[PDB]
Amino acid sequence: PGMDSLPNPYLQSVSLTVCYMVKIKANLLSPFGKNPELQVDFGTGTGQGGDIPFRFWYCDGIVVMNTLKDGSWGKEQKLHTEAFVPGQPFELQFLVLENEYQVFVNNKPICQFAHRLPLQSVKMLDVRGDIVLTSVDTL
Amino acid sequence: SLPNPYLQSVSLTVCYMVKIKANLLSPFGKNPELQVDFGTGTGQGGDIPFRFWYCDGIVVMNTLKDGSWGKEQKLHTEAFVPGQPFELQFLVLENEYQVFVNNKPICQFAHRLPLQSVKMLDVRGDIVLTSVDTL
Repeated sequence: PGMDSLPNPYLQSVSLTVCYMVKIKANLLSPFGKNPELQVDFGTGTGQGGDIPFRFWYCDGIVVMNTLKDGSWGKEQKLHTEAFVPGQPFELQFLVLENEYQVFVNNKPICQFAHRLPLQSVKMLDVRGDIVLTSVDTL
Repeated sequence: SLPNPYLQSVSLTVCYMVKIKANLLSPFGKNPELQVDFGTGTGQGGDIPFRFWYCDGIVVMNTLKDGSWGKEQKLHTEAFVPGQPFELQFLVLENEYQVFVNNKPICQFAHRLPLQSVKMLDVRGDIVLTSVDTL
């Protein structure tokens, strides 16, 4: 049952472009007494409370995306998806384009998020949750 | 530097990136060329779903099917400064290839043959090829 995995939470300094890809490979856990969550932050890395141009949060059939700007969270973009099957390893992709983030799970489009803060201000990628994280790749 | 021509077996998806880094040469008696093939890898003369070609301020993109090239898509660009390192990106999406040079969008190429049929990446030209990466 043993397998190699990355620290959780996982941090990585980044510089995004208009043609930039993050590929996460992970598996949801079965936490004691709660549903597993998954959270990916494209943050400014300016410390606690610093801006988060794009947070991707998933739990129990629900995706919530949002932006933290000047200590304030904005209007949520919220959808239902069946893409994250518990116990099944998944591949989660973020594509950074000039106009939006595009999100894919297992090679299928899930949702898109129009930029609310400049992609150029993202400095820190942050992956965490009730997951076993096996790889995080960026190009 | 890397072999030139450069070959790499590939398997594309609807969210797939090729990043090429290279220095454009200044050959004595010609303008340096650059060529990238997204091909089926079915032997010489096999179909080529997408060829990207650059020389002398001109890009030409086309598809080789059943031994014949289709209607080109041709355009001008100043992005390849001769003598300078460049970075060339192909983004494979469900509907098209997207081309970027030095983090700037250049042109797009709607799929004519299925992206799933591409098996071999070929990169060549009057370049010093320093790296080729895919995700």
